[PDB]
Amino acid sequence: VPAALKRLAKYVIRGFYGIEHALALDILIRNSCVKEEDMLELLKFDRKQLRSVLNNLKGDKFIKCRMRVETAADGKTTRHNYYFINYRTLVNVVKYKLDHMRRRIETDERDSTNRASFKCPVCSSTFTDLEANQLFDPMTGTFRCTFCHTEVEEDESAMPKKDARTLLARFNEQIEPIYALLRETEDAKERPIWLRESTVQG
Amino acid sequence: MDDQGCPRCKTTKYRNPSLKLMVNVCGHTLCESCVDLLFVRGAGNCPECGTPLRKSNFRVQLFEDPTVDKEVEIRKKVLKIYNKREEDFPSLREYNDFLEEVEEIVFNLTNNVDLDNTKKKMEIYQKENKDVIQKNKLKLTREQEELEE
Ligand SMILES: [Zn+2]
Ligand SMILES: [Zn+2]
Ligand SMILES: [Zn+2]
Repeated sequence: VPAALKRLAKYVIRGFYGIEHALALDILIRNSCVKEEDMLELLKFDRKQLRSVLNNLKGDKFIKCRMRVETAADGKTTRHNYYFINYRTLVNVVKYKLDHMRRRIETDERDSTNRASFKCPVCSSTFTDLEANQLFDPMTGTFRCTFCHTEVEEDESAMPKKDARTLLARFNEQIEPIYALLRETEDAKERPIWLRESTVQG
Repeated sequence: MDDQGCPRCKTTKYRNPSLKLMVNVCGHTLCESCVDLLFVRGAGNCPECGTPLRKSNFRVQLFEDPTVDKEVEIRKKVLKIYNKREEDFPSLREYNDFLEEVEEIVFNLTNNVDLDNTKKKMEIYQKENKDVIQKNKLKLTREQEELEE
């Protein structure tokens, strides 16, 4: 197991999940497979506390589980749950997860491009510049709202365009460690007497 | 493909080589994810440099070096001038003499202002547009077709 896989798992779990998930995953990182009862005793978590965490790691399929059965010293049946990290599904799911963020970020960027510019202070409704000919009233010489029969403003449209870019842009700047980690992880038996001599008396 | 990408959207470039970077007069790497924002405000202004663009002025390019992008764009423009053929000069120095200043102009234009460059280009255009540019256009297009063939 390359250290890059271990580091990738540690970075993503610590980056987007609680320390409980990281500590639980660290055990599966330190040892490829560990029993649920062992992880329970090591973490000292409650059953539902650990199981819910494990269910999350199961939800994103970062970990896999197999059941092993054996007979105890007294003869009673025993069934232990062995959990293990699946770097293959982990890297696949994180790539999907990040590709989904990219689609969401692209959607947020496209929204930042489509956001309405004109707006009404009465109903707090923002109108796209396409409506400008409908909003502008020549009797008044200015933009007005049909629902509020009141002035419609436009100059405030710079604020949403600038502000959204600040939040969206920083996403790519901070994800750089995961992207780098991803780029780094894309890869005797003699004849008898009767056959030896003449048995005829002569 | 190997480069990180646009100063903002440096993520799809690693995924596939089908997506290509776009060059602009500002010599800035841009693409749809960033370009869509440039139309909602300013309508053709470089994000970091602020320089305005007369139109979209976007062209497909697959060079990671923005200096080469500019230099090629500049080269392609400057080749319309000073490109008179060798028979025009009897002396060996002349064959590459103007090429020196031309290469200086092309190179310097990648960093310095085009004020003196455009003035010199215009001052020579007033003379070269009469005959040599008319003649070299034919010879250049002819030899270009010979290079294609
Ligand atoms: Zn209104
Ligand atoms: Zn620039
Ligand atoms: Zn950009």
